[PDB]
Amino acid sequence: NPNQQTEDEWKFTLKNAYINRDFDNDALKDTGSWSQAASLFYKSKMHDTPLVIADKPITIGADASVQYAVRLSSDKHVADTVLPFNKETQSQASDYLKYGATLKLGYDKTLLSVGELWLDLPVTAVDASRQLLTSYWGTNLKSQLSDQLYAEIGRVEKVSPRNEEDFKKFSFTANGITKESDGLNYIDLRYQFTPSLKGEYYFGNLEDLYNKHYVGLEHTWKQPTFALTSKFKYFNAKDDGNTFDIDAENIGLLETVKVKNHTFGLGYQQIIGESAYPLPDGFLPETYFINWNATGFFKEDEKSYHVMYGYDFKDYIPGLNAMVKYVYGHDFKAANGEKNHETESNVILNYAFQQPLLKGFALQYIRIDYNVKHGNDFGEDRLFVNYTKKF
Ligand SMILES: CCCCCCCCOCCOCCOCCOCCO
Ligand SMILES: [Ca+2]
Ligand SMILES: [Ca+2]
Repeated sequence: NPNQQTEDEWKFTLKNAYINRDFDNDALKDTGSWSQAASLFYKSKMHDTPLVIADKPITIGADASVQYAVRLSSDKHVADTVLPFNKETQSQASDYLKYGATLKLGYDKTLLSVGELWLDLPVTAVDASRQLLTSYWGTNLKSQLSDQLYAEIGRVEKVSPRNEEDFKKFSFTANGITKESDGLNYIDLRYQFTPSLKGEYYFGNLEDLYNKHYVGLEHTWKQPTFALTSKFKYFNAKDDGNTFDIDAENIGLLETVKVKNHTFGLGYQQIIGESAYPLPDGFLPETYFINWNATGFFKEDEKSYHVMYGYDFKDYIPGLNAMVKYVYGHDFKAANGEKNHETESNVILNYAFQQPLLKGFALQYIRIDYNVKHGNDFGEDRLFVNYTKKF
């Protein structure tokens, strides 16, 4: 619950990150970097003030963060989407620094936060896919209004993307023209219908860009020998006032089964309307899609078919797991108006080291292969050496 932290929590991390996107076509330029980062995250316990109102204290705390990465590879003079890029000089940054702080005020099962926010929502999610992590600046209010109903409202004025140093306004870009928003006003509601069924409704008013509705329902069927996870997801995006002609729905179904150490998933997604499904500038991923991945399958009219196989190797090699995903998308058009289709495969290998000497170290390798009938084919490698210590 939201006003419930009794102890300070610190997190120290290290990340050595190699990302390489290689276009099949020789005419295009390969992107990426090699970087080393160090970071520290602090979250205070909630402290009892001397004001008690109906047997509950008013509470105060604070949070703060700092993240720092150095580029190690040589300058490719093209954007990678990992580290900042100076577009004028055409230079990848040689290093970048993020920091933030947050004021907290709590009462009973409510927590008001002002400053840096780590959001885990539609539009504003966790983005840990590259080097440093996206955060947000604004005010929000969270409450466990009952055993079954959780609510949260907020106004988010600024975003600091994963590859940038500063907090800036949200924006949307089309046809090489950029417009900014004064803010995102949102509500998110999470209802536990039964032990096996829950739902989420979200509404986001991204001022002067677009308004977004999301309904998510998730059911978990537990059996003696397997567990089946069913998800239905509905998104609706429409422009706020005018400027863009955003007109899109994204409907999705995912079914995932865990048996002993195996995982198998199938999904389907469809985009409907007169536009592609929109994402804000600055690579903000939509993590509540059934399968957020490298390319997204969110193009206008696009239907996609998703398959997933996973093995957790704890019985042969502890700390090792692997996951393979394959998506095919069709019924969208290229820019020339020609019928298009595309595929994306992912391979994800995780190894957490088990020797006590090496506690908190892990390795991760990610392989992406994208292909498209009209467009640019590529292969991407991502290799991470991670260290995490929690105290
Ligand atoms: C196959 C395409 C269907 C599209 C229709 C959308 C609705 C899907 O909602 C899934 C909800 O399933 C929950 C079933 O209720 C069981 C309640 O819990 C059982 C024991 O507590
Ligand atoms: Ca190449
Ligand atoms: Ca191609």
